[PDB]
Amino acid sequence: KKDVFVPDDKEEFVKATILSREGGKVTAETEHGKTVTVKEDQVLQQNPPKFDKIEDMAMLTFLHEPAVLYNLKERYASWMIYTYSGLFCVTINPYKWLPVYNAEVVAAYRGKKRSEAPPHIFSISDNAYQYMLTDRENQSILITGESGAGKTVNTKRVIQYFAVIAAIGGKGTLEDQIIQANPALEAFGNAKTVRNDNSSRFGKFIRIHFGATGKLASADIETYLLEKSRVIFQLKAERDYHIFYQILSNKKPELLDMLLITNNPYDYAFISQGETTVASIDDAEELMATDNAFDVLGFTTEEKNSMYKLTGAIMHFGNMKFKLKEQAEPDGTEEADKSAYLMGLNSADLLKGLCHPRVKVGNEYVTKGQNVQQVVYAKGALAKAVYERMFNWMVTRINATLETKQPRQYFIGVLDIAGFEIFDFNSFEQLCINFTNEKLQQFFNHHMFVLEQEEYKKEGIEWEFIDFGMDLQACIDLIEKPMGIMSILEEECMFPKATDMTFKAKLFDNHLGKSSNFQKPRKPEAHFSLIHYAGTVDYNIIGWLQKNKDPLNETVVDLYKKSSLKMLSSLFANYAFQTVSALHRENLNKLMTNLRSTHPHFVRCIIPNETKSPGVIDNPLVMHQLRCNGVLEGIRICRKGFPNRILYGDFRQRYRILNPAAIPDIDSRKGAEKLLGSLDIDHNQYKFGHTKVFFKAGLLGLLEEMRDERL
Ligand SMILES: Nc1ncnc2c1ncn2[C@@H]1O[C@H](COP(=O)(O)OP(=O)(O)O)[C@@H](O)[C@H]1O
Ligand SMILES: CC(C)n1c(=O)cc(N[C@@H](C)c2ccccc2)[nH]c1=O
Ligand code: BEF
Ligand SMILES: [Mg+2]
Repeated sequence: KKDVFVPDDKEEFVKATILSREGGKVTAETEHGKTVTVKEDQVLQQNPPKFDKIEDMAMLTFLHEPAVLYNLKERYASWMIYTYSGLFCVTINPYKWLPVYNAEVVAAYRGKKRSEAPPHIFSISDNAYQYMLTDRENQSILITGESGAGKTVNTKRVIQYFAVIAAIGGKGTLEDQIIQANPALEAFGNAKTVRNDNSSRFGKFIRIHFGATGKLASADIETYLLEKSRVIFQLKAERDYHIFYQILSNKKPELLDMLLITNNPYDYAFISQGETTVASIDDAEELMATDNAFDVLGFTTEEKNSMYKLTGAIMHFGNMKFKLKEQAEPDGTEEADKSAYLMGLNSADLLKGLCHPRVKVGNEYVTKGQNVQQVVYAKGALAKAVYERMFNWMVTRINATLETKQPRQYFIGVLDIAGFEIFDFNSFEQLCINFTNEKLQQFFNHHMFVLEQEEYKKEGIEWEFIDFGMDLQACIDLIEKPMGIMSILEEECMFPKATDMTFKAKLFDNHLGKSSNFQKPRKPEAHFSLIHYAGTVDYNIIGWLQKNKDPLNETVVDLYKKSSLKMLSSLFANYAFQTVSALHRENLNKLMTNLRSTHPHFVRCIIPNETKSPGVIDNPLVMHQLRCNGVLEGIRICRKGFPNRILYGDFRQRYRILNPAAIPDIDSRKGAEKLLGSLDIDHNQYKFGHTKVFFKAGLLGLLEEMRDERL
């Protein structure tokens, strides 16, 4: 009828009222008072007022782009930040504290079925918990979104839910320790970028282990590729890792005296290239939270002091000056003395190793010369290696405490990756980050559209394959397959004559005008652009070969191994071959095969605007996120297909109480048929497969309401 949506240049779609029709064209008055003429096929129907702010968009009469965008916008305007989209959930960043995560709320969500409670991260957490115990299988909570969308907040809320549930049924309980793992990792692995004041600069997969009846038993954390480069480098509107500024806050004066540092971040080259303060962050308060987290995780005084000392030694390492008399020599030794003292090394030995590294000639050696540029590069590389290895030690140390030896049967794994991002300058680390996001989107596409339809086919369910246009194989292959971007980088690696420009020429010769997703770029200079699922990203390739090989001055690595500071010697103990991109690809492939053995639960976080503004929706930004995430198609397959299915044996066991008189039937399929036929249900909402009974969206929920009533 008259109530419609029409396309708009600024807001994507607006509400309108049809005034007239003629020659395949429609004349309509918009909500913003504009009288518009558009083609008939561009006109989409508004859902009835009874579907306003609906909790599950799979139940809408009209399913289209503005129906979804407006339903989400209307819910958001009422601070209802979660919405169901078929079997998965969508969430929109509120950018403000809401009273939706308290203990009375966690208690009320316990054991609630999806429909009898509003959409929430606690209900996603609870539903995964109910499938885990009923099916006896591992679960995964996969939280997607761009940098700043709310992945980390939603991850911390999943952890909070299970720890508070366990609280009802080192220097703290397991529950208290799982909660403290995030503050500790965040001080060292998170930082202020343009898109997020607390950007996660590493990915993580947290496994929460449970016993047979659901008691919280243990936890483990796996982290992925930390952005090492931030330790020594910052762009204009960004900060180094939180920890540097947390220490400098002077909230612990003993720390400043122990690290031989001043209170000013601008006195330290490595950490003051961009911004040093953030309005939303109290670094003094954050230092306390970090220090307390180490205590709760049972770190010793010696373990905490060593992490502090190494952080402080990295600060002094950046202040080491070199000059000429092409051979470099130290331009002072004060900063070198401070570093060596904190690192349990000899100052004069360290400077000698930096200016004159050795090249191995069998069981003999030849001294190599270093210009100032070579020394400052090597000094930067060592600082990054100390930091990343210290970060890895901390993860290992947290895992030792989280390991209880209490009984385990299943887990719920929560994945919180570094989000898709676009800066003014995008380097190797942005490619690594964006590639992970593309892979995570393809895992969603494969589960929702490929495996789903293949399941119907192998089960003998009458089905016509639907091409949903959700397939990222072309861009993924461009980055990861042989002769792709990383394969070319890896091959240009271990070529003594290779340079950034030979690497660039090989990229261009193989893919420019040949690979659809590879383009020439358009403000800092860029070398190539990549058409990712979430946008076109301009990449600068300077330093990628050195970043991928990751060479270290092995003369000073040897000194690290002989350090009187136990932590430093342990960090470089096993030091000895794979490139960082080859290891990243390997770890990513391993993650994806492991996730395939779990029941996934997708949570799609959406950033509402670019200005951290609470309650304001940037319509093209929100629509773009919904489009590249496959939200509409994900809902279509839930409406069109059979989202629920149960093995005949499990079906007759669980739903016999619904009508025991109907099955007083040896064969479970015969049993399932007669049981279902005897019930007051639409006998078209279910289909019989070879091994499972398939259900239309909503029938499982109804069967479950009916069972909860008989119990
Ligand atoms: N559901 C939420 N409730 C309140 N604030 C939130 C929520 N989600 C995100 N935020 C805010 O947005 C910021 C960025 O979110 P975050 O989880 O760090 O993003 P991501 O990990 O996806 O990059 C947070 O620091 C917080 O201020
Ligand atoms: C999402 C889907 C493939 N699915 C189901 O559609 C039903 C499952 N099991 C039944 C037995 C169940 C009923 C009520 C609560 C938990 C599990 N498992 C499933 O994984
Ligand atoms: F910046 Be968020 F951690 F993706
Ligand atoms: Mg994060």
